[PDB]
Parts: sequence; structure tokens; C-alpha cells
Amino acid sequence: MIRLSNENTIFFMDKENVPIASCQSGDTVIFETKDCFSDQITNEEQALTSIDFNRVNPATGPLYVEGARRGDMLEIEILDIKVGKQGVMTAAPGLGALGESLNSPTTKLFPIEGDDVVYSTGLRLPLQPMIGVIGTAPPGEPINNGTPGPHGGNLDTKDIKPGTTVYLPVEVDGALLALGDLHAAMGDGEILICGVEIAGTVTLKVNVKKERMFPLPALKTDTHFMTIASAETLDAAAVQATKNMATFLANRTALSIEEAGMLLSGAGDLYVSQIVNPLKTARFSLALHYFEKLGVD
Amino acid sequence: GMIRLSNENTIFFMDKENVPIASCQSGDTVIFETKDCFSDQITNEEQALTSIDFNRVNPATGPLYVEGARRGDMLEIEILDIKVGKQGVMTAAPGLGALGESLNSPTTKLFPIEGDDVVYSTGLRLPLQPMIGVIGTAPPGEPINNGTPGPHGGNLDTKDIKPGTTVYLPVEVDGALLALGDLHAAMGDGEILICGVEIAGTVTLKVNVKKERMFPLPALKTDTHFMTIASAETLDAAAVQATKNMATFLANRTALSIEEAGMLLSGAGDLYVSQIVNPLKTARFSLALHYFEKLGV
Ligand SMILES: [Ca+2]
Ligand SMILES: [Ca+2]
Ligand SMILES: [Ca+2]
Ligand SMILES: [Ca+2]
Ligand SMILES: [Ca+2]
Repeated sequence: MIRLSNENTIFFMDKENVPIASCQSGDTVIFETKDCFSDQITNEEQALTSIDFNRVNPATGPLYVEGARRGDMLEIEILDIKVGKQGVMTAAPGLGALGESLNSPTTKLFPIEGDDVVYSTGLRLPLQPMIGVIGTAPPGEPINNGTPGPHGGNLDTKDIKPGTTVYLPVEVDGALLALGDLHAAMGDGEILICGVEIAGTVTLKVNVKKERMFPLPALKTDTHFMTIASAETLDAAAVQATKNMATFLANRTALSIEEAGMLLSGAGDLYVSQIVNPLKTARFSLALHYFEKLGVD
Repeated sequence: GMIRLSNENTIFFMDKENVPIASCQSGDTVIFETKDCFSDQITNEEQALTSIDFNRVNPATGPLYVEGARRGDMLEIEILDIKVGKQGVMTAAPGLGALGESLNSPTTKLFPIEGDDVVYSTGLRLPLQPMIGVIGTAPPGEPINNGTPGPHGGNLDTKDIKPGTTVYLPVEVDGALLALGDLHAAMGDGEILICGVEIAGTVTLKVNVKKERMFPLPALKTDTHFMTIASAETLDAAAVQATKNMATFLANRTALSIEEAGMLLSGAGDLYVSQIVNPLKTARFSLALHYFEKLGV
């Protein structure tokens, strides 16, 4: 019902951004988004370097969630993501995990045809819509949308998709939730620099939780719970994400930290979100089955 | 069953100078009996990790001389079956693994194997998921301790190295000199504590000699995916190496250019973590085999 337009967009997660809309806890809110190029790239002979880089990574927002105060967390249920008709990718030498291996700058447009993302005649990828950039305002200095952090931001986590609940911190009153950078498809790592970048519309439900039960950001799918951390190195983000899960498990259950460690090492999985942003992002994942067996919800 | 190697014949280093305990021809079935990665030294939960003989950790059964295998070939190794013992073991040690600085006290725990389950406690059970942790050929240069992965394989701790998986390793010295060990009853991506559920057992495999080295090694193919494996000092670099191995393979061997290959990977492939606890860290890039079928590979 409450609908946030793609003209109402920000480039930094900033506590001083004026809210574009407000909602109550439990309200459903629709966010319309531009692609991460602010829809500047519309043909395949248009180079990445041709656009205004001041307008990359627009996030729709911020939303003021009434009842949210410093120390709370948002529980955000992703009910649906609808994408547009065509996505974009850019390959640029010197960018991304293959930067030194790429030879020429390439722009590719991807028709969305049903639930297929058309790479070429013979290659069609599954339509797997996700949110790349989702976040609340940090309490101190503004952080550009292109950088991830404890507040969220540029997480590029493929599990931030329909049916997932995302958990973010409330560090300023009202939270100031903003999102953008939808993808039609993207693998773990986002190794080129980008997913199939695309505009769309996200429907979410936003709940205010008055107790912050675990380290943030975090998310829950139909089957698994995941702690997320970002750092300068993948080495450091992986360790932090893992420690986030173990200390949570230890704190909230009859398990000792050593027992929690054994559980994670035997039954949990460390995953890579993206290795290409100014901070790298990893998530540690444990089946909800185990949390229920340890009496945790 | 074809050729059988007992666990009495173990090596601690992947070394071109280790004398073969056995020979086979290309296509033979080979059975490897293994000791656990403590050489079966921990049998009781009051034994400290620091009470065992460390010059006997990471035993590999082998080396096997594969006749017809020559420098420049690769081995194609089909894991037909892995049988484990009736009890596994884990060790939590302050100063070791991802949780090193969070752990309070050294802890050893025994896991009965019961049916298709790893018994963690009265309330918690893990699925029995047998895998091989240490599999490798002899490096051409100086010997490499079994605990360290490299281009030759070694301590890869990759959970996809499991029954029904085909593993590909380099032949860098004539005969290859294949050795394997370090079986687990369960383990998650990252092996974050330092160990999986460590257990002895028996591996049945078929070993084929391939005369053309078609992709960067090590590598593997499951029933649904193909993956490139790389190890490095940092997980950052292992990730970037695994990814570049996939991308340069696809570019070199298919009609795709390197830009196009990078887009396919970023959009459709996933970067995964094998382990973060060994002297080198290991990562893998995985892409669905139906994309290779499409590309005529
Ligand atoms: Ca992004
Ligand atoms: Ca994006
Ligand atoms: Ca506890
Ligand atoms: Ca190992
Ligand atoms: Ca092991």
C-alpha cells in the first residue's frame, strides 16, 4: 500500500537524510528502484566510463519506521521482487576479480523473458531476483551506498531474495531503511564486478524488534540462518562472520563456545557474498533445524 | 578389489622420492585403507591434542604408481565409495582455527556413527557425509607436507570430494604417486574449528590416466557441477585464483571470450570456500555442467 517511488533516491546511508515516507512496525511497503547505474546504460555500444559515476548505487528511501529506536533491529520480510524487462552487465579491465585478465570493456544487455535471463541464443540463466543494496543509517559518519558495513549497504548477498527475512540494526531513531541494486541473476562472489543489473519493485514487511538477539546483519531463509560480515579482506570477513555465528550459538544455547565451534565446523557452511566492493562480504550459514533442536527462536 | 593398499603404508609428505607401495594400470579399481588424521592416536575424550605425536599427524595411504602416467598428464579419479569407522573425533584448541582466540579450553569429543548419522549429542545428529580431506600427487620440486594444499592437491578439505565425484590431479612426476587420507564423517565449508569429524575408513576409487591436461588443476566434477580448486596464503587470493582458473579454461576451450566468460561466471557460477584453517587456504569456483554441455565442452 505504502509506495516509495524511484525518484526518491539516496547515494549515502546517512542519518541526516530526510525520510521520504514513514510506516508502522508490521506495515507492508513497496520500494521502486533504479538499476545500479541509475538506468543510464541503455545500449551495448555505450561504455561504463560514459555514465555519471556520481549516480551509481542509488538506494530508494529512506523509510522512517515509527517505533524503531537506537538499539532495536528491523526484521524485514522480502515478500516479492519484480524486475524489469532487460538487465545489464559491464566488464571493465582493472575492475573486479578478473581485472588484470580482461582485455576490452564490454557492455551486454540481457532480455528477461519469462523466468529466463537471456545471455545469448544458446544460454539462458534462471531468473533469481535479489537485492544487492539494503541498509539502515549508521550512527556516525555517512557511508556511501557502494560500501557494506554493520548497517548493511552493498552486501551483494544472493540469499537476500523473496521469502528471506533480513535483520539490520537500528542505530538512529526511525532506522532510515533504504534499498536498491536489484539483480536478475548473480553468483556467490559477483566476480566480474556486477550481477545482471536491473530496475524493479520490492514488496516487504517491516517489523521492529526491541531486542537485538544476534550480531548484524543477518538473514533467515526457509531452511537456514546466516550471519553476515564485511571487511577489507575476505580472510577477515570470513573470520568475523564465523565468530558472529559461534558467539551467538554459544550465548543463546546450552552449548559452550567449543561445542558451538564443533557444530559449525561439522554442520555449518561459510559462504562468499562478494569479493569486489570496497569491503568484501562473507556469510556463515547453519540450518534452522539445529536452532530448533537447541530450543532457539 | 582390484588393487588394495593397507593403512600400514603411510606417508606424511607428498614427495617424488617416496617409494611406491603399489602399482596399477589406467582404469584399475584401487582401494585405500586410511588412518584418521591423528594416526588413530586419540581414542578417549580426556586426551589432549597436545598429548599426541605430531610427527604422525596427517597420514596418507600411498604412494600408488599409476603406470602409463607421465609428466604433463592428469589423473581422472572416480570416488566409487567411502566406508568409515564406527566413531569419529573432533578437537577444539585455543590458538588454532578460525575460533582460536575465542576458545576457552582444549576440548576433545567423540562421535559415534549410527545408521546414516553422526551422533553429536542425545538431541543433535548430523548426516553421515563421508569425504576425503587429503588427496594428492607428488610435486615436481621439494616435498610438501600433507597438511598443506597446493597445485598437486594435498590438504584440500573440500566437502565435494565425496562418493560419486570425479577428482582431477596433475601428473608432475612419472607414475603420479597418488596418496590419500584424512576422511571425515561430516564437515562444512570452511572447516572453521580446525577439523571435520575425523575418522578412519576405506576408499574405493577408479584411477584413469588422461594424456591431455584440459583444465587447471586440482578440479572436480560432481553429478551436476564442475569446479576449479585453488590454494593460496590468503583466502582472498585462493578465491581470485579459483575464479581465474574457471574463466581462463572457459575462454581458452570455448567460443566465449574472457569478458563473456567472466559475465557467465558472475551471473551463473558460485565461488565457494573449502577450508580456512590449513597453512594454505582453499577455495573453489563451481559452474553447472549443463552450461558446459551448451558450450560443447
Ligand atoms: Ca552491488
Ligand atoms: Ca549490482
Ligand atoms: Ca552457552
Ligand atoms: Ca584436513
Ligand atoms: Ca581432517
